Amino acid sequence: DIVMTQSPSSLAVSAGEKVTMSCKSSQSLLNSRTRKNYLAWYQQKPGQSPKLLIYWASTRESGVPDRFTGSGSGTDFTLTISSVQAEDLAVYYCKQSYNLRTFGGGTKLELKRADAAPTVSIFPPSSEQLTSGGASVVCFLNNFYPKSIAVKWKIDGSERQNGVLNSWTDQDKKDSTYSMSSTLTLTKDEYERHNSYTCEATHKTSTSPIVKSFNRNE
Amino acid sequence: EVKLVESGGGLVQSGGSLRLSCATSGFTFTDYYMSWVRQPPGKALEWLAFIRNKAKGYTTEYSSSVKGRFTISRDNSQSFLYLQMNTLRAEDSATYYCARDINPGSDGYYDALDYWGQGTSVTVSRAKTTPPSVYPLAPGSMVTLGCLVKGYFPEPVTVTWNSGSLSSGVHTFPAVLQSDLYTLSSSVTVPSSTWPSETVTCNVAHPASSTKVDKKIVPR
Ligand SMILES: C=CCO[C@]1(C(=O)O)C[C@@H](O[C@]2(C(=O)O)C[C@@H](O)[C@@H](O)[C@@H]([C@H](O)CO[C@]3(C(=O)O)C[C@@H](O)[C@@H](O)[C@@H]([C@H](O)CO)O3)O2)[C@@H](O)[C@@H]([C@H](O)CO)O1
Ligand SMILES: [Mg+2]
Ligand SMILES: [Mg+2]
Ligand SMILES: [Zn+2]
Repeated sequence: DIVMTQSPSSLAVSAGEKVTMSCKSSQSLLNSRTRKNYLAWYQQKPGQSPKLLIYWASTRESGVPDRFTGSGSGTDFTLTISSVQAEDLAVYYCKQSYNLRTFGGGTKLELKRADAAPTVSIFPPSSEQLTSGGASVVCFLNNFYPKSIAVKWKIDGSERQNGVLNSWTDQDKKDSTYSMSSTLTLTKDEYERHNSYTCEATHKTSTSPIVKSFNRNE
Repeated sequence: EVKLVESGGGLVQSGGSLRLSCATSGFTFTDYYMSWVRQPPGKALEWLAFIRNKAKGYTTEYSSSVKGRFTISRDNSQSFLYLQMNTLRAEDSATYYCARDINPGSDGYYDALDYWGQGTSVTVSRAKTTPPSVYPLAPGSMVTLGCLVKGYFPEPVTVTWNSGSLSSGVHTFPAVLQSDLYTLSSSVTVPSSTWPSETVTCNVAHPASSTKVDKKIVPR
């Protein structure tokens, strides 16, 4: 049993700043004979497979930028990123290979950027869905920051909480924003009883709700 | 070029069995140890097993989490790596990666998993396989469109736009499970001068049901 732990679990840093993350093993990973620490770092960006960054604790894989530096020895190791770039958003794992292989729990690196208001789009149910008796109403909330946001659905002016399913994207690797999708699912029967459908977004970038709506007679 | 391709993932009932494969090329297979690593949705990587190279007699090792339950093997004539999985449980639901491991007999030896496949997804569940319904999202300078991929099981589905030719300005939202069915959506933002004058189509695949859909987004 070699236990691996990492710190912090997550953090956020502005582009251009320094990032420091830590890795500990429950026993030394140092082969004193060969003077090698059996400790590697892997980078996993959203929806991608892990990628080898560092091995033997401090050797950069070919093609890895020099802003990434691994250090430490024995039981304590550090991955440092000087001048973080937007594209560096990812989970970083450390892994011992002194005794079989064990990964740490990972450190989630996110990027701080200026606040940005969400761009809100609403979409009525498709006729192809309606034909089968369902009615889903969709609102996209794109390219906002910070991640904290609330969406309220209203039907004929009254809030509807049941039947809503929300999903957030991982941070955008280009512009460091977030996006969210909110889908309200009704039956066709219920959908046809009302006229006005509205999604209201609450975000720190606006004192008033950010609202999109439609009526069933357009 | 080093290539690793996993296959064989899918839906399997609790207590059932499944065998994953990993096709390799671009290197001398028998010179290398090979590992399997898994990752449940939203969780950390977990190393599972390796099999050593020819020099070491192709011996195997396992994490305690799977030893006695999973069997790693290789076929050196067709350069495949396999993982036989038995008595599967919900905790075994995850994406499984094969990764090229070490060759300590090499002058260029270093200790790491240097190449990884795209991964193959496994879901351990008694729920039935259900194909997605795919619905267009069209509005009632720039214009945002989308596709709603609703009511499928199991994960995953893939979504592209215009066969991958539209990639920037695309957001595909992580699937959400509700009542044993997944739903996800994808938005795409393009110049208004290009839609609907140019065609915008979402391409959706659901491997578990062999579903392939093309849904053209039309004004309406
Ligand atoms: C004389 C060479 C020692 O290492 C090798 C070799 O170069 O042929 C490889 C070595 O590899 C593996 C293995 O289990 O196959 C995988 C590799 O990634 C590492 O995990 C190493 C371990 O670090 C080896 O640790 C041990 C060992 O089990 O041999 C035990 C440790 O407690 C310590 O004693 C080290 C020792 O400090 C090494 O000098 O050895 O393992 C492995 O295949 C060994 C082989 O066991 C040697 O008989 O050969
Ligand atoms: Mg009502
Ligand atoms: Mg965007
Ligand atoms: Zn052994």
